Amino acid sequence: CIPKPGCCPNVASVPKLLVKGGVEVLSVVTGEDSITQIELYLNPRMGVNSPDLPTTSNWYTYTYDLQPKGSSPDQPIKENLPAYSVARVSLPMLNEDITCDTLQMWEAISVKTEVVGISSLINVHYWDMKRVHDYGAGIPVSGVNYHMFAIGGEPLDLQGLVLDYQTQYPKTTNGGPITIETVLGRKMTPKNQGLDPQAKAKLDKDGNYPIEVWCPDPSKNENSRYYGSIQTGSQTPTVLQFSNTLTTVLLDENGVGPLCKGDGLFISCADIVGFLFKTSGKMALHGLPRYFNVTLRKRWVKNPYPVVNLINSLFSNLMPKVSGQPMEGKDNQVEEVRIYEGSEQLPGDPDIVRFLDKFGQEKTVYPKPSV
Amino acid sequence: SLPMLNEDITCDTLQMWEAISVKTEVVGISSLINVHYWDMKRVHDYGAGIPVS
Ligand SMILES: [Ca+2]
Repeated sequence: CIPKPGCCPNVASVPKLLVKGGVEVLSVVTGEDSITQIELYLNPRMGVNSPDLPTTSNWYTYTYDLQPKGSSPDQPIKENLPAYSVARVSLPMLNEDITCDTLQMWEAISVKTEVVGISSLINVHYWDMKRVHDYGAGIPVSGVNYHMFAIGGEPLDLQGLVLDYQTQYPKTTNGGPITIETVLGRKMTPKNQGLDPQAKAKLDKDGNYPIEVWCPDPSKNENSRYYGSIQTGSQTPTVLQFSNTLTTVLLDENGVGPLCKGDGLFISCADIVGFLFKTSGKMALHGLPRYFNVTLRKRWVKNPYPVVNLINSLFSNLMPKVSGQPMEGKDNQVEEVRIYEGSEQLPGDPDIVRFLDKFGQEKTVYPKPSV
Repeated sequence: SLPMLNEDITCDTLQMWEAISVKTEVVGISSLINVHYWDMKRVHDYGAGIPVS
């Protein structure tokens, strides 16, 4: 049975849609040629990081009043330290063909993102906004801007750089920001005003890595694609555009995107929109969330680490350790180690010494007077 | 704890222990006819105790 091709009109071939729903849907088993899109969002984290707090949630997506202290040193509080936002999406397991030593992982192709809530900035009538002049309207949200987002299969690799090492950031006490002092274990040295390779940290928590001190390390982030922007000014205007047609491609120069290690999609973003000028003259930053529509596909890969080496490397650590006399390292208790293979004609010197050159070829040592 | 079993990685299969049938019984049921325990409440005067119920 089949319909008449002439009697029946033809239509286009759009990609077939299997399912549309929430997070509980990713569990669906899909073929090797399937494609996944995830629409999600991240609220900003700028010191006031929770609306559930009964006392101080009036300033969610805001900071407390920013002021220079006036006397060294500086002691800023967490509520004045806006930090990056981050989240992880757990992806389902996939097949593997151990016979060919190849498995398959998720990769990201494209992300469709846009800053949400831009329309809310035209509110020039917040009851405490500083009038630009007498009998006038409010000073629109403007000034400093910082925008970045990062997509990768690993947590984003960061770099530490602070405008002044004299500042003393709050200590990490089971909560609170994490600063270079927390990573190194020492007070910040004036090297940190420049680039210090010692000051590096993976982005592991939300709202705990302030933007003032951390910046994306360009060296290590090879498995992540991050984009940035900034403008600094007293009351310079903020400009933003938005649409749902602009998409961004994440493939590299070699044709691969970020590979989700641990079947986890790592996302990080941060968007400052400007100041909130108050009648008191006091000032405070502000932010607003970000929209993400990451597209994912299935890519086959070859296991780089052969399983056998992992097995022994695993149980050895699990097996009870053995604290014997040192047999490796600086104080090894080993004197000679010889290695034989095959038969050769008898050489003259029985005290001969041979080794392998830096190029892997066989070499015979010519004896020399040891000083 | 049951012992380990064989496996076949090439065919991606292995062995697992399957419980197919179980025979059960309650032990000590006969012990319930003891109506003579030195502190059992008599069912009536000059009578016997109240069986476990
Ligand atoms: Ca590198």
